[PDB]
Amino acid sequence: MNIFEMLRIDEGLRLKIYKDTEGYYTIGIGHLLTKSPSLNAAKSELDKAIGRNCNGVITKDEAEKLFNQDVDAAVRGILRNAKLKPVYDSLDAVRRCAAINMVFQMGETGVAGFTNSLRMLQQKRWDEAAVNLAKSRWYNQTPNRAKRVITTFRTGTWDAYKNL
Ligand SMILES: Cc1ccc(I)cc1
Ligand SMILES: [Ca+2]
Repeated sequence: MNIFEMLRIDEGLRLKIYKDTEGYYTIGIGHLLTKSPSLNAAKSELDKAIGRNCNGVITKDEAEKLFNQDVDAAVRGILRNAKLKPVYDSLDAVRRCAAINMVFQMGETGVAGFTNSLRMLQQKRWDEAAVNLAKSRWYNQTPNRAKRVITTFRTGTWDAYKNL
């Protein structure tokens, strides 16, 4: 597929504010609104993001536009990061999608502990990288999604997403 199809499978689509797997207010195709426990704070973030008063509900077009912005922000964060860019540029197109997927889910700060995984990926030691990537809170907390992403890094194919 492509990064949009991959993340749409992993994140789903919901048009009303929901909570992600960590309990944080989210909307659309996995768009984090806030880590605050305040629903009103999440609603304010939503209105700011969409540019109108939504009271917690968006259209599919709005969800898809937010998603495009979020994917682009993940790519640009990789390209501006001196640690991530060299690894990203060493990867083929399918594995670059796996990298964007992780940055979309965890952000640049969430991936900061993956330094050894990043080195193994740049060295193209795929099985070793796959084992190392699984030794993570990420894998333990979202194992099905992590297994799909790890299989993508291990094989360089879309097999985990076609199988699903
Ligand atoms: C975990 C991870 C972070 C950034 C890249 I580029 C690849 C893998
Ligand atoms: Ca999961």
